[PDB]
Amino acid sequence: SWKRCAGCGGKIADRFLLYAMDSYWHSRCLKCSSCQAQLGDIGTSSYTKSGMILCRNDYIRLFGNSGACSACGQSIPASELVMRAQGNVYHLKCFTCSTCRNRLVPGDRFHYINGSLFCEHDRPTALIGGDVMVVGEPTLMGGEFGDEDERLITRLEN
Ligand SMILES: [Zn+2]
Ligand SMILES: [Zn+2]
Ligand SMILES: [Zn+2]
Ligand SMILES: [Zn+2]
Repeated sequence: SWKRCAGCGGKIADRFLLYAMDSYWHSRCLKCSSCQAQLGDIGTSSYTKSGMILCRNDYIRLFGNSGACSACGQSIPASELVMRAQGNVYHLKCFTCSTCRNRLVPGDRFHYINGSLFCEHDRPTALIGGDVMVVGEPTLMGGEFGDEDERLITRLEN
């Protein structure tokens, strides 16, 4: 007897199919609730939460830890890369020298005084803060997240 698809209720006669969430699927029937991507082709897993079945990217977007830019105040989505300094997060284009306005990039030396950033050549001696810091590589805003909602997809031959 063929298996029935959890997405459409039809018998699955296809040579290749999917298993995920304890169910069988026509690959075309296992789709992201948000973006309609065919989960079994785009990646190796789905996420279940709040009645939805999501791709990784939409799971991050909808449920990942968003932040806010200390410079401009505006929210940052979990998917965006950010610069970090002194426990704050910044949009890449917000991560600038307060004096000359140069954008700071990984490996740069810089100074931080009360939320103000200064490049190596604008050490704010009058304000001084004297600690030289090194700009780190950007990281994702949402950071690492657990896999509690992740459900791997298995590609099967019938
Ligand atoms: Zn189906
Ligand atoms: Zn999606
Ligand atoms: Zn910003
Ligand atoms: Zn500068």
